[PDB]
Amino acid sequence: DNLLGEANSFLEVLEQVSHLAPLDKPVLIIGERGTGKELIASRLHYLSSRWQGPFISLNCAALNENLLDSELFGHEAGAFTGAQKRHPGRFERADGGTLFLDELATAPMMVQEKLLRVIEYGELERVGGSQPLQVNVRLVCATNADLPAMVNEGTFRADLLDRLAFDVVQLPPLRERESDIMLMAEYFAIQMCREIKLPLFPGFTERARETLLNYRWPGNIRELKNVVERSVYRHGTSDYPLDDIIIDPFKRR
DNA sequence: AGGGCTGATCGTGCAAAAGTCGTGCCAGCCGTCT
Ligand SMILES: Nc1ncnc2c1ncn2[C@@H]1O[C@H](COP(=O)(O)OP(=O)(O)O)[C@@H](O)[C@H]1O
Ligand SMILES: [Mg+2]
Repeated sequence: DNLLGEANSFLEVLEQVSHLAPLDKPVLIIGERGTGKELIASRLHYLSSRWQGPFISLNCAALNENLLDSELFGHEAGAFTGAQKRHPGRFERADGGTLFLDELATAPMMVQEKLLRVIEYGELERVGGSQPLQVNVRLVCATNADLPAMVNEGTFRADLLDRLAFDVVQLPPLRERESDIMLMAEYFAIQMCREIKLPLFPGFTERARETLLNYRWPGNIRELKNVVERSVYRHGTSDYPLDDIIIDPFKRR
């Protein structure tokens, strides 16, 4: 329920991912719009020997301070003013374990070439402490597929990405998943009802279930969660079965 | 019974005002030649 039940093909892929988890090889990952490819990564990291090691996942390419790539390894403060440099860094935080990337999609072509070169050769040096790169323990990249690079060539510098052919993982649509979708929805509903402290599950008309099934699920299980939330809030009661399920909060009446 | 406040610990720069040096150069004088 709170874990990744996953479809049958998704189950086989999950087995493959849990296996590749011990493989600390650098990776680039792809999940759907609202599939949630992160939880499988956490399950793998637990399955990886890097489970004990730190697994700092990239913070969506956040742009705090001017260190930027030197945010990967920087200094804290001059001794005369403040505190010691104390060797704190971003590329260093994921120490002894996994290292996950996020919001890799948003980048332009220049930083794309930079990342490609870092893959080719990586060094970490900071005014404050730091430690040698070229380790990148259990490295894995994610969220790049949200914005494709060089799809028709051009865009970001993904020619090297074509050259850099470390293994990748696709993402089938939720509509194409054909898993226990109603079961996952029920699990989410029960979790919400507990969170909502609801009297009980009011129920759902199987006709309502089939009607809600008439949807592309563009946000995948995230779309499922949002639609369930809207449908339940519309129900707002535990009395009678939900003959209504939320198509879209954007509408009129 | 409730608040405050405390300080364990927090080091290799450089700038501020100020001077001092570079450099010349103007006033006087006496050796001189007038
Ligand atoms: N098979 C699954 N097992 C557990 N949780 C899931 C599953 N599929 C989707 N989810 C949920 O969907 C949400 C998607 O969130 P997010 O990670 O932003 O999606 P994406 O990775 O597509 O951006 C996650 O919070 C996750 O809890
Ligand atoms: Mg996401």
